Amino acid sequence: SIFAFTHVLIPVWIIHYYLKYHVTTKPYTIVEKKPRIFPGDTILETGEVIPPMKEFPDQ
Amino acid sequence: GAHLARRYLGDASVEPEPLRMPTFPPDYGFPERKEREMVATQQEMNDAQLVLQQRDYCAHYLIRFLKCKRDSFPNFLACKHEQHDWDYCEHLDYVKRMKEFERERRLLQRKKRREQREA
Amino acid sequence: GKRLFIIKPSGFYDKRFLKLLRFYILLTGIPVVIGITLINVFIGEAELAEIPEGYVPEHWEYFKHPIS
Amino acid sequence: SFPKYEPSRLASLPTTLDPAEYDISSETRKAQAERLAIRSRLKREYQLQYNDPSRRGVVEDPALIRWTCARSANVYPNFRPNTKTSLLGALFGIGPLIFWYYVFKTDRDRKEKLIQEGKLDRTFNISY
Amino acid sequence: NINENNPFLINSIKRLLIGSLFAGFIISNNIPPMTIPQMTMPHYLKMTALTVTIL
Amino acid sequence: FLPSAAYLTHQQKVLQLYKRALRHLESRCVHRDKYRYFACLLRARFDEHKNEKDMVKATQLLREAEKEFWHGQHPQPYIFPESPGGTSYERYECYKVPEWCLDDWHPSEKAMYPDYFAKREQWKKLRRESWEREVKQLQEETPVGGPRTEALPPARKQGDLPPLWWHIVTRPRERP
Amino acid sequence: SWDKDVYPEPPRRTPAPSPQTSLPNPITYLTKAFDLLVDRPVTLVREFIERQHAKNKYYYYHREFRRVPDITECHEKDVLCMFEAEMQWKRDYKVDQEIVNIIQERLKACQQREGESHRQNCAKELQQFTQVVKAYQDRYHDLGAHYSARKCLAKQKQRMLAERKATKEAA
Amino acid sequence: MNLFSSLTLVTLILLTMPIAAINFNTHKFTNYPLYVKTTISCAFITSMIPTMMFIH
Amino acid sequence: FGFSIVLVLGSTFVAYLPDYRMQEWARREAERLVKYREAHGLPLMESNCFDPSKIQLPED
Amino acid sequence: SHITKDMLPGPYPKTPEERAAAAKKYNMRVEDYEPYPDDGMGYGDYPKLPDRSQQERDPWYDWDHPDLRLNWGEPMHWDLDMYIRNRVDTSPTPVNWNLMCKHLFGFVAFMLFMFWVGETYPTYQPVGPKQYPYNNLYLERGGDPNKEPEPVVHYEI
Amino acid sequence: MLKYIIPTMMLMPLTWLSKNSMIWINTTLHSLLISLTSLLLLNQFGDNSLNFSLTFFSDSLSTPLLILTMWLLPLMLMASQHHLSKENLARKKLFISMLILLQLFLIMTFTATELIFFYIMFEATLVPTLIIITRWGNQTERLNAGLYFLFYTLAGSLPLLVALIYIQNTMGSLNFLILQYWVQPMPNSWSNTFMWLACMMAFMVKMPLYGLHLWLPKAHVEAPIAGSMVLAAILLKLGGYGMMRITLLLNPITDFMAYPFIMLSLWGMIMTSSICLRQTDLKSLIAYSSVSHMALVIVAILIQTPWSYMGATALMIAHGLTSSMLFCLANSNYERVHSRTMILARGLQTLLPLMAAWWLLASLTNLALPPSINLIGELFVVMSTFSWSNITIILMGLNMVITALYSLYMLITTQRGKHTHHINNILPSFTRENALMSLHMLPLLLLSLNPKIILGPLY
Amino acid sequence: DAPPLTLEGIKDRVLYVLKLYDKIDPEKLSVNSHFMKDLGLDSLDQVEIIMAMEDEFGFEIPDIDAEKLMCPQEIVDYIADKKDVYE
Repeated sequence: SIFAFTHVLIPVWIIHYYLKYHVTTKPYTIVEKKPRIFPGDTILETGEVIPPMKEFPDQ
Repeated sequence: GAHLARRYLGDASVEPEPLRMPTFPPDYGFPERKEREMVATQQEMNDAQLVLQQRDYCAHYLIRFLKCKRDSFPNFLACKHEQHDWDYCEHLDYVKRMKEFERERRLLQRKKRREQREA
Repeated sequence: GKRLFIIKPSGFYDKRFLKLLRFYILLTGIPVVIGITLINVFIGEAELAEIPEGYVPEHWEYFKHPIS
Repeated sequence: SFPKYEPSRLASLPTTLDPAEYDISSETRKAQAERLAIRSRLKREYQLQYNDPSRRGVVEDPALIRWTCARSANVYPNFRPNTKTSLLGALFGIGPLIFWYYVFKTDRDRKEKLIQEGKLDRTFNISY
Repeated sequence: NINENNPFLINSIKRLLIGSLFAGFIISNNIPPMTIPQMTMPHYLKMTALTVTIL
Repeated sequence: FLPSAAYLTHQQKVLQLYKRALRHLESRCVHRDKYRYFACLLRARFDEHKNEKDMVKATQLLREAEKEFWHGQHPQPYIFPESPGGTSYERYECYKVPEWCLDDWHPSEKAMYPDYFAKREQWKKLRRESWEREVKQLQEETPVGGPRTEALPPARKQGDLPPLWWHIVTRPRERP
Repeated sequence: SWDKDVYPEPPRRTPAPSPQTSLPNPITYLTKAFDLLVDRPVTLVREFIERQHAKNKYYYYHREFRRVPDITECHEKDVLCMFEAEMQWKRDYKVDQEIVNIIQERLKACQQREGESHRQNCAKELQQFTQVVKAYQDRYHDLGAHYSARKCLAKQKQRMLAERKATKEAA
Repeated sequence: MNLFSSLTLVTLILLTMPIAAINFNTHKFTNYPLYVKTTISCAFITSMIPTMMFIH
Repeated sequence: FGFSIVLVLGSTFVAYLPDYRMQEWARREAERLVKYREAHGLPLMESNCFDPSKIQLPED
Repeated sequence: SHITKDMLPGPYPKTPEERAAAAKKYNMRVEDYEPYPDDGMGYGDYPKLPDRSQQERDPWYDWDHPDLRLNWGEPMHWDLDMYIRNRVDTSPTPVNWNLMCKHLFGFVAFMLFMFWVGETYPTYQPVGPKQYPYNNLYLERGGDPNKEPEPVVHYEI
Repeated sequence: MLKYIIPTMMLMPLTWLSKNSMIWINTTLHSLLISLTSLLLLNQFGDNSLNFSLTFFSDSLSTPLLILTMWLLPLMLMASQHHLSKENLARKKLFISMLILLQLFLIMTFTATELIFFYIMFEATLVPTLIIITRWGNQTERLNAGLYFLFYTLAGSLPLLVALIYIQNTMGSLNFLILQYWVQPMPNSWSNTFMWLACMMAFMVKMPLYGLHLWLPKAHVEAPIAGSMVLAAILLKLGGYGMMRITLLLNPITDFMAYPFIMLSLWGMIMTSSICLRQTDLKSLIAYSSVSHMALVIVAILIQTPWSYMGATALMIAHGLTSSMLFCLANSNYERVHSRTMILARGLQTLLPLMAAWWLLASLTNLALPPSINLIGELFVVMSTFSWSNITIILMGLNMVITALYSLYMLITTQRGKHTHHINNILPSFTRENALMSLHMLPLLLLSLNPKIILGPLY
Repeated sequence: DAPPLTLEGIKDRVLYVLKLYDKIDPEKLSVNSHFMKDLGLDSLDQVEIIMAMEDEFGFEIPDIDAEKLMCPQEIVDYIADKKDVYE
């Protein structure tokens, strides 16, 4: 178990140790492209409901 | 298609050229035929990151398709009803574009050849 | 019984040079990396104060890393 | 039947349709026999000096040394400046240089006039 | 000396015929839609793929 | 272009034409049974006129056959995958290390492989042991002052090995 | 930390999905597994190291400079004024390059955030980019490589003379 | 989400251990094909996850 | 004395050294200045880097 | 060692003995030695060969240098650097060289000519433009937040 | 800076009063210590250079070349045995002391202050190289090679003294700040044309440009390995360094009169890449490679972009290391077979199997490996010259193709395809040669990791 | 790609495809026969034999060794030389 143990636990530990503190003290760094919000939803973090999509007919 | 053989071999007068289509002015055989509801909620179309040339007609069906695909992701083969419905809507849009083409084609042929073959 | 004898140019000189190279980098490869590890795990890098009221420093005390 | 395979300065001429080999005379037989004699003597001397286990160095081709000292040092003698050599040299030394010289003049004059009017793409052309 | 009873080769060929049978559909179907699926053809314009293969 | 003569000869030249035409007919014809048919038709077509005692008519027809072969050959003939031209062409040259080396080692590895190196030492002792006399005696005696060939006669007279045998016998194995 | 005044971030937007599945949920189990396999022990070792850094603390400052007189206020040649003037100008050139780097980094961050519709709430930063870089293009660009400060002032006089002739033909 | 960046950078860094390991080895590996095959397979199984996260 | 005291010591000496031609200092200087000119109204990087009161021109 | 007589001073005159000496030293026949001639391009009095020489020379002779095509005494034509296999293949062609360049130039000009015919004669499928909704999809084109709204609408057709 | 100068003086009587088999270890060890001592130099910051006295100053154009000098000395010193190690002890002492005097005037030259001092230490760099290449050139035309060397470099670099004296006694002293801070843009009379052509043509002769590039190849094929490495790396990048120092004045008229030198350098780069494709005598290939890269440097100097200057000095350091290494591998091949030719020793992937790796790495770093320093150089030069003119990228790319081709042919001629199986005297690879390869190619890849050192004054 | 080959097996295979060739009598098939001398078949049939060897065994034998085999013993010796038929 020691083989895959070291090969998939040691580099992930060191890279995630590299990807908190150095990666946030370099300020403009890893940036996400925003999750596509859809009108029948609410924001998970702050919390307010997006009014859903409008009139459906002529289908 | 066969229309292309006719457009190249026959008279180039009666043929509307694509991507330089609008020649005859509007409200001609139209009048009072415009509602253009377009209920796609253009600000929500902006907020939800949709592709250019997907900012078009039948947008809200694409909105619902993306909504169900986000809601049931490990359901790999779930959203096919809304898929087919959105396909049907933009097939109807292709029908509309075809009919607009042939309406201007009939207008140009019939009007120009009526005028230049009786006047 | 079954196997022939392969011909080889030489192996001894090449294996000797590679072991000498890795060993004589290893002789101060390990102590240097353990030194830089103990430096940034014991003594600290620095923090980020400002210049106080009329206390002029030396030419040092302007740098993050302590060995710098 | 066949349009006779005209050769070229790239296309080799294979041994079949020479047609000079099928014009056999005593000249060709005698010359090929003496050519075998020359290759025989050369490979004989080579195989003589080739097999000594007492030897350590290389077999030292004089033809390799000869070709190198021809192509390196003995190019300059002999020489006479001939109209063939001088005209070919003045074409291969001055011609392309004066040509791309003129095109750098033309392109720079166009660019200098275009920026003298100031209608260039230096809206943001910072990394000059 | 034709031998193919090799575990590595049968494993690798097996796995790539699985990749040539299912994985095209799997990779293709759950793509995020970024382009316009055309799908609106006449007769003898969509049929021409199978027509070319059979001819 | 050979050790044993200067020109080849007429008969072997016609024979080379036969072998190349047979090879190109292999290349032209798949399925092998109609190939056997065409090969026998070729065998009869060359056995039309064997009995022509005229020489100049024979070489005229030979040059006509060369024209017909050259217009009718194949562009990519089936060459063998060990010949030059083919696929192999010293394919396994990666381990064709020449045998004058393998002695410039450290004697640790010679202590590892003792008996092969003892037998190689007695090979070299045979080489120097039977080096000078019979070899260079037959080289400066049995040819003429112009030797005028490439092959050598064997040392058949009394004793040791036929001369100049080291780089001919002791060569690599072509498939290590 | 880093100053978020000079490094602006737009406020967060995060939707709330809720399946409507019965596979269910491989990645939820997998993100909890990643959290409990990496996020705890690395943070425990980091807490050990943060206590070790909290043993004793250095400090470094930001380097501060004064203001020189001018290059426009020195004498004819008199090097021991112009040396100071031109070194102050060279430091202005360095900090100006870093300003342009900052604006360009902001623009790339806007591009990666705002998705495929580029032209919504990035056009303002594009406009301030074209502002500052048209300024820098007309200010420091065409001077070659053997500058000290004198070629920059020659460019400055030449450009404002061009504006003077421009308003001369205008009015 | 630092999970995504961590998994992608370890799919990078798994293809640095074999070459650096046998540069640092100076020994004969007899299961070195096995070792290259298993590090590529583990790289596949670490790169299979974040794509699923991506379309998810 | 050619690798083990040369190569790794040079690796330490050029792996970190001070702000060679003022890197980190220039970063923090530009950050302070953009903070100033965004919290003080006027636009960042005014063109015409010399004060036009402090200039004279040869007249027409 | 080496004597200056083993280099190549001057050309072919005088006509019996210098040809004789070149054939003695270069290991060749008297009449087979054929210089360039003395053209003024330097060149010494080095020999001349039939120039192709490297996809010639059937390797079943088994001479010494198996890929350099030496024989330790052949005069080695002046352009031997260009000749070796992996540099230039001077094989005898299957058809010609003029016929090949005729058909290749004609085929390439033929394909580009049909391309130009295509460039002036397009195909398409007979349908008007994609009717973009809001002022040809305004605010998501080049800019204009309030500068120039350029009005256009669509009609239900 | 005298802390660098005076130990190199005191390193000379070491070799005098050190005995047999004891000069060697002392010279090598102590020159490596001095290499540490100048690795300590790198202090350069902010506003200007470092003034190491009224007498010396160190730019960032000067620091990497000085580090290159004091690092290339001991590599050269271990490189230069086995061709005189069997010879006499007094001649050996004379050789090593000559190289130390050579290094001393090189440091004098690179850290010069007044351009008169720069010129005196320029030809002080010249004079030991002559005696070295003529006394151990080891071929029959080392005579003619050294004679062309001295006459070209003096006769080209003669009126540069007159122009420096003129600029001295018409516009004051010659320190780089007062050479700077005061120099007016000089107008276009024909006198200014001659003064510009005097300075620039002297350094054209030095680099070489293509018009006098036959200076080089005799003096590289007919020089020993120490003189070869010295000549190529330190002398040619010293010429480029001197050009970068002097070109601050006479900048307005150089747009008028610089047009033929750009053309001669570009078409000469093309023709030189063509001529180093077909030659025998492997040693000469590196020489014409050097002529090609220095033509690229000359284009880079006579265009005046900060991009061009950074790329110019990066190309300087990169080709200095690459050509010096590849000369050392050519010396390895010539110690293997006493040939100097090219087509003779083929094979050699089997025999010396790790020699393959160093030839491959040398041809990669000549090949412009994409994080190497050589591609940094050629890339910024091509960027700046496409900013100069939009059509000059074609000759640069044809140069790139032919550069890759001759580097690959140089690789696979000697060390690929079939051993000639009649050599039977090559030995397995010494520890010395692989040590020298490792001393070349580790700092190059380290500077490829973090190149914020080696870019120019306009970093 | 490694069949263990030997002198006896390839000797029997050469003799086998010589015997399979029909118009020579298998009663008078000695290893020390000659393809022109004692069996009287022509040289053209000997080249047919040559192509039979090269199609069974898959390697060229050249024109310089087309004249001068003429007997199965030297064919077996030449193939044992060319393939180096030993353990």
